[PDB]
Amino acid sequence: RNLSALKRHRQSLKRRLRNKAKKSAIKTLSKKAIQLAQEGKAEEALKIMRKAESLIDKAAKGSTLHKNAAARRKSRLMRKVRQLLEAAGAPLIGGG
Amino acid sequence: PKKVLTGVVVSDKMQKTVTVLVERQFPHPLYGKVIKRSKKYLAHDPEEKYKLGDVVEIIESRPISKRKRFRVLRLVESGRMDLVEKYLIRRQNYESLSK
Amino acid sequence: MVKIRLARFGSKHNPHYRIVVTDARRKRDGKYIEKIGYYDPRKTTPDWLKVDVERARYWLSVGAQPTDTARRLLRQAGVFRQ
Amino acid sequence: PTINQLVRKGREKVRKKSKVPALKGAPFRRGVCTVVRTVTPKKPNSALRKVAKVRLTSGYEVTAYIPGEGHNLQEHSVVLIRGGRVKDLPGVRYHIVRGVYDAAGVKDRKKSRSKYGTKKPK
Amino acid sequence: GRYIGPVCRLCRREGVKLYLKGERCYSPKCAMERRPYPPGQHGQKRARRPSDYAVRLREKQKLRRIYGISERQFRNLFEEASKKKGVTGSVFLGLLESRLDNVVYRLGFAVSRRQARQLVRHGHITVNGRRVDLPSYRVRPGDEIAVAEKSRNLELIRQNLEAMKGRKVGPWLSLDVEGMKGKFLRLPDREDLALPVNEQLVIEFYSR
Amino acid sequence: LTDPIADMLTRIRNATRVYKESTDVPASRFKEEILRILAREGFIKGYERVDVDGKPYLRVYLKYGPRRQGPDPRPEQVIHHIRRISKPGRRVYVGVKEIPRVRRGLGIAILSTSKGVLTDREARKLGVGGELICEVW
RNA sequence: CCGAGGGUAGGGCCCGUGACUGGGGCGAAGUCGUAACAAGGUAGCUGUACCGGAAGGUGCGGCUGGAU
RNA sequence: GCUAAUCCCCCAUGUGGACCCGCCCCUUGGGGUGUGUCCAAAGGGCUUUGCCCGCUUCCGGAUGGGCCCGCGUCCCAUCAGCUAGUUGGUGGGGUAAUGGCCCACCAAGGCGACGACGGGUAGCCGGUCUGAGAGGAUGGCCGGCCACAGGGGCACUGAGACACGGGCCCCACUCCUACGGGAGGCAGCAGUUAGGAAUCUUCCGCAAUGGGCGCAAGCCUGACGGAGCGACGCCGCUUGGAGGAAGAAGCCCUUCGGGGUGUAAACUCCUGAACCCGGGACGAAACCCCCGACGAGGGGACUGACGGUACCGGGGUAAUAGCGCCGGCCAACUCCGUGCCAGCAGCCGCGGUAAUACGGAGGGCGCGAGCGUUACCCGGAUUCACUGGGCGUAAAGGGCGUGUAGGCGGCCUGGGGCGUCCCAUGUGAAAGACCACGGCUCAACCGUGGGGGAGCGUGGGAUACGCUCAGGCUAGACGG
Ligand code: SF4
Ligand SMILES: [Mg+2]
Ligand SMILES: [Mg+2]
Ligand SMILES: [Mg+2]
Ligand SMILES: [Mg+2]
Ligand SMILES: [Mg+2]
Ligand SMILES: [Mg+2]
Ligand SMILES: [Mg+2]
Ligand SMILES: [Mg+2]
Ligand SMILES: [Mg+2]
Ligand SMILES: [Mg+2]
Ligand SMILES: [Mg+2]
Ligand SMILES: [Mg+2]
Ligand SMILES: [Mg+2]
Ligand SMILES: [Mg+2]
Ligand SMILES: [Mg+2]
Ligand SMILES: [Mg+2]
Ligand SMILES: [Mg+2]
Ligand SMILES: [Mg+2]
Ligand SMILES: [Mg+2]
Ligand SMILES: [Mg+2]
Ligand SMILES: [Mg+2]
Ligand SMILES: [Mg+2]
Ligand SMILES: [Mg+2]
Ligand SMILES: [Mg+2]
Ligand SMILES: [Mg+2]
Ligand SMILES: [Mg+2]
Ligand SMILES: [Mg+2]
Ligand SMILES: [Mg+2]
Ligand SMILES: [Mg+2]
Ligand SMILES: [Mg+2]
Ligand SMILES: [Mg+2]
Ligand SMILES: [Mg+2]
Ligand SMILES: [Mg+2]
Ligand SMILES: [Mg+2]
Ligand SMILES: [Mg+2]
Ligand SMILES: [Mg+2]
Ligand SMILES: [Mg+2]
Ligand SMILES: [Mg+2]
Ligand SMILES: [Mg+2]
Ligand SMILES: [Mg+2]
Ligand SMILES: [Mg+2]
Ligand SMILES: [Mg+2]
Ligand SMILES: [Mg+2]
Ligand SMILES: [Mg+2]
Ligand SMILES: [Mg+2]
Ligand SMILES: [Mg+2]
Ligand SMILES: [Mg+2]
Ligand SMILES: [Mg+2]
Ligand SMILES: [Mg+2]
Ligand SMILES: [Mg+2]
Ligand SMILES: [Mg+2]
Ligand SMILES: [Mg+2]
Ligand SMILES: [Mg+2]
Ligand SMILES: [Mg+2]
Ligand SMILES: [Mg+2]
Ligand SMILES: [Mg+2]
Ligand SMILES: [Mg+2]
Ligand SMILES: [Mg+2]
Ligand SMILES: [Mg+2]
Ligand SMILES: [Mg+2]
Ligand SMILES: [Mg+2]
Ligand SMILES: [Mg+2]
Ligand SMILES: [Mg+2]
Ligand SMILES: [Mg+2]
Ligand SMILES: [Mg+2]
Ligand SMILES: [Mg+2]
Ligand SMILES: [Mg+2]
Ligand SMILES: [Mg+2]
Ligand SMILES: [Mg+2]
Ligand SMILES: [Mg+2]
Ligand SMILES: [Mg+2]
Ligand SMILES: [Mg+2]
Ligand SMILES: [Mg+2]
Ligand SMILES: [Mg+2]
Ligand SMILES: [Mg+2]
Ligand SMILES: [Mg+2]
Ligand SMILES: [Mg+2]
Ligand SMILES: [Mg+2]
Ligand SMILES: [Mg+2]
Ligand SMILES: [Mg+2]
Ligand SMILES: [Mg+2]
Repeated sequence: RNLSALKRHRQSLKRRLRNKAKKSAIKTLSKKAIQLAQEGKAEEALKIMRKAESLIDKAAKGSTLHKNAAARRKSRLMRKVRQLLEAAGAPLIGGG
Repeated sequence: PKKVLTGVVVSDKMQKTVTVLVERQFPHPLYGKVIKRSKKYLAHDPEEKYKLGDVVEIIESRPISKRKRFRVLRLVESGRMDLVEKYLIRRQNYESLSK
Repeated sequence: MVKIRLARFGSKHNPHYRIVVTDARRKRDGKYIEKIGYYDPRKTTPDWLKVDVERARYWLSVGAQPTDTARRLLRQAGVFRQ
Repeated sequence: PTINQLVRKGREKVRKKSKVPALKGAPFRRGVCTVVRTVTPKKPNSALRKVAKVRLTSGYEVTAYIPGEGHNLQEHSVVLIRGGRVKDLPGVRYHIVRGVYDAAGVKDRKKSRSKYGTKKPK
Repeated sequence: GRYIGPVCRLCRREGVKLYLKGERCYSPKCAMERRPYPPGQHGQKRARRPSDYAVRLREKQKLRRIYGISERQFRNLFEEASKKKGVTGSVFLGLLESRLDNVVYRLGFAVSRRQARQLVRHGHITVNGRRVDLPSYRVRPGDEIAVAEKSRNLELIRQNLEAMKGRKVGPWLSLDVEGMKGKFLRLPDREDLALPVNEQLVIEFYSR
Repeated sequence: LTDPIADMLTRIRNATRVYKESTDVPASRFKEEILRILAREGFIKGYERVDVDGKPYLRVYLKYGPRRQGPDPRPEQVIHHIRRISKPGRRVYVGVKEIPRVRRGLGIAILSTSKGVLTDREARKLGVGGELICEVW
């Protein structure tokens, strides 16, 4: 009727709340920049995409994201903005 | 080494994928007689360049799909429609083994 | 981590350890990477300890960590000498 | 047969049929007696052989020979049975083991007493 | 343990003197002189042709009853001889003669193998300087089988070694009387013994 | 005909049991290389390449033991036994390590190897294995 | 959205069990007849068919593993 | 509501890495480089312009894994047809990562007598048991791998789990309760109950080896090391040794003379399992401590559950024997009793008034702290026959053709080298097995060494035969 396993569980929730919070923003700020790119609206898309890049890697600093998950998440974020902006171009500002 | 096998394209009816029919001979582990056995392989053809009767070589590649684990390597011989006829006659003969 | 360990053999009241490099999490008498010697803590026979020192230096050089008793059996064999 | 037939069909590994199926792969099986009676044997023997119809812990209900001179078994006697037919009592494929459960040993036995649940006397 | 029963009925059944008593076996009182027929009720009834399984069983009991050894060990030692290099008959005999209690008897420290066994089990015999109280201990070429210091001043081995001064022990052996020690030089060849046994039949016995 | 080699092993077997002077075999190169073995090893006096009704054959000259005494004076055979081993229905290949001795060396084994047709003693000399064609003694 | 499972409905396989019913094996000295074994007193066997307390009988065609 | 930090965010720096678009090498996403953007942190202890444990980013090593492929892997065909995420494609989601793994749409595919699908059974291997081998049988102990943690579903935290002694939910069951409500998961170690022919101590200690955390002293460790019960198994040992009569008594047999148990006993002497006394272990020298340099190398110290056991020495009592069997197979026979009864029986068979076969007794044979029995595996069984069988009458030729698949195929020349043969090389873990040697007094048990393969990966080679391709022939076959 006890353990140090109960402490590992109390901690797992402090981290779960923290990991879910970071992923929510990553998906929000990223998708936000992909809609903006489709409109394009390039300075606005790229000004947001960069904060989506920053949040991604800042998550890989710890346990929220593996290095490769972030690098793959970054790869698809940028790749979608390129083609989307190829229609109705003008990439200004710059981020690639 | 990536296993490399040689066989014949028995069916090209798919997109970017052919069916390569490979045979292999070996002695019976007890009766010593050499016997043939066969196995079909779904091989990748991204250029849809291979047709029925081609005698191709496949190389053990990374998964293209479930069951697709070989890429077609090189054509060795074209037009062996005699072998595909041995295959189809065998399959057609199966309706005669019913109840 | 890789560790340098004594995997007991022999029989009841009859110890005979093998000088072995094995994973830290492998069970004591389980499968090991290499056998680099042996040991007879009672010294009942003329050569109770033997060590392939050239090999024990390799695993020492590549990462493996000894035990507080395996270490004294590699120092007793002069793996650490100058 | 031709070697090509052996390739196609092989050799059939024969299977053996147990002689003690009520035992369920065990050396012995406990049961209780329903009918304890005598039975006459087949040609060319004549006698009044004592058997018991035993209902087993394996669900089966079989007949079991009661060896030796004299017994103490009746209905509701707990018993242990062993493998062993009686060549001349058809359908009796088992023996009750003497000196176990409610089968007494054999009184005044002196030879082979181990085969009759009889202990050693002074 | 070993057979601790009457011993003359043994020779009587086998039909040949098995020198299993020491002194008594050389006197007219030996029961093989007086009644040389099998013991029990039917000994003096005239024998029938025995089966060939009987012939081999009898040769194999003779050999075993010579050394007073249990069938388990006698069969154990047979199987080591069998799987050994080549000639089984010689090796079974040599491994039999390699037993310590037997060697004590061949050296003359004891007058009978039964007594020899007791000289060992009571510790009175050492091997290369250590008390070795095991009847089945395997003596090998080189060892020195002696009498213990706290034992050499005991009537039995004194008298026994006395009559040994008059005896000439087997070639494969050595004996220094008065020092009460001997040496096992080499395991015997085939003809080193004239054991009343055809060991080839003993092989035939177990090959059935 | 389905096994020209077993046919020749059998033509000779049947010819020696009636003590015929010779027996003709349909001619082929592989059969020469086998009769080459049989002659050099003493089992036959030899052979010659002949022509029967226009077609190439091989007249094999057989050999027998001395006339014996008793009932049945018929002489002991020089080829006691000549038996197909590898057959069209089951090929038999032995590497060099598992080449059989035929009758504790008093008989021969003819095999086909990538160094030619050899006897068992010839095979281990050249250190090669092959297809066990037949055993003879 | 998926989702353990719960519910409704309809199938398939297997096991056990059932008044009664079919024949089967077995069981020292039951009742009936005598089909087969000798040409077994109608040569036998046979597929089929029909009949009869029971073996069996008879038809058709077939076999000799049928006698003189 | 207050509050600390190796907890948490922001800025900065960018050795560096990541990402996107370019070019270069390479060739599946491998490596380079340039532009843009993006991401680092934590401090603590002592003797202090100095070390030590920690921290951060990147590279490499090492170890541990994930995934994919060839091949091998049981019974029923009285299971013959199976398939809609089904098979492939495009896009995407997902992950460390490939993939129908997941989603949308597109195409109409995928599989199967070389046994698909279904039903049955089963964890698999190193090995074990048998066997002349071939083979058969088996997978407990030990080691490797997998699978599960009351029955299911799920994810979270994390390098790593979809986690036995973690979390959520549904179900079945059980329990506490103050009756309002709450709790649990022994297939961990003991132990209980039930089932069963049947399977252990609610023991001791972390001293050793090993694990976790720690600078370290150390702490935890039912892993483990040992102790306990069980002839369950194997091995070792004892219940005595020598002497002792033409031979006690008792018992059995007898032709009534005698024969047997039987040197067996008694009895004489000798030794001295047990038990009594004393001494008393190896397993344990490292970590730490000193000098040196917290190194190398020297030297010092403490620590034993098992155990006051093994063993050593000294004393010292003749000190458990039983079980099966005696008609043939198959080793060992007479008397009585019984009278197809009572009973025996692995098979053939014994018993009906002279039973070596039932029961007892004497005697005898085999083993011996065992001996018998039952169950099951292999062998004998060449009785599934690859080694190594058969089919006129013993069981066995399809009623007969025709023909699909398939198996098999004449003579000569050559090209290849698939089979096949050879050489080299990698793999074939440890344990086991086998041989040599050694340690427990021996042995079982155990250490150390040695020696091999088959099978597969790779490199080189041979080309007779089998294969293939090509060319020629006419003896098979077919036609005029
Ligand atoms: S006394 Fe005679 S019968 Fe008795 S054991 Fe000695 S030799 Fe044998
Ligand atoms: Mg949102
Ligand atoms: Mg990370
Ligand atoms: Mg012990
Ligand atoms: Mg591991
Ligand atoms: Mg009778
Ligand atoms: Mg009951
Ligand atoms: Mg009662
Ligand atoms: Mg009996
Ligand atoms: Mg005596
Ligand atoms: Mg044998
Ligand atoms: Mg045998
Ligand atoms: Mg080979
Ligand atoms: Mg559902
Ligand atoms: Mg449902
Ligand atoms: Mg529910
Ligand atoms: Mg009447
Ligand atoms: Mg009639
Ligand atoms: Mg009649
Ligand atoms: Mg008639
Ligand atoms: Mg009549
Ligand atoms: Mg008729
Ligand atoms: Mg009529
Ligand atoms: Mg920054
Ligand atoms: Mg799918
Ligand atoms: Mg879909
Ligand atoms: Mg569609
Ligand atoms: Mg196949
Ligand atoms: Mg099941
Ligand atoms: Mg199972
Ligand atoms: Mg055999
Ligand atoms: Mg298996
Ligand atoms: Mg098991
Ligand atoms: Mg589960
Ligand atoms: Mg449970
Ligand atoms: Mg479950
Ligand atoms: Mg659960
Ligand atoms: Mg799991
Ligand atoms: Mg856990
Ligand atoms: Mg638990
Ligand atoms: Mg509630
Ligand atoms: Mg609640
Ligand atoms: Mg709960
Ligand atoms: Mg218990
Ligand atoms: Mg019970
Ligand atoms: Mg510890
Ligand atoms: Mg404890
Ligand atoms: Mg007298
Ligand atoms: Mg007398
Ligand atoms: Mg008397
Ligand atoms: Mg008398
Ligand atoms: Mg003491
Ligand atoms: Mg110590
Ligand atoms: Mg006594
Ligand atoms: Mg017996
Ligand atoms: Mg016997
Ligand atoms: Mg006899
Ligand atoms: Mg039996
Ligand atoms: Mg009478
Ligand atoms: Mg009579
Ligand atoms: Mg009588
Ligand atoms: Mg009997
Ligand atoms: Mg009997
Ligand atoms: Mg009797
Ligand atoms: Mg014993
Ligand atoms: Mg058998
Ligand atoms: Mg035999
Ligand atoms: Mg067999
Ligand atoms: Mg059979
Ligand atoms: Mg055969
Ligand atoms: Mg036969
Ligand atoms: Mg017939
Ligand atoms: Mg016919
Ligand atoms: Mg028909
Ligand atoms: Mg054809
Ligand atoms: Mg062909
Ligand atoms: Mg050919
Ligand atoms: Mg090749
Ligand atoms: Mg190997
Ligand atoms: Mg190995
Ligand atoms: Mg060993
Ligand atoms: Mg070894």
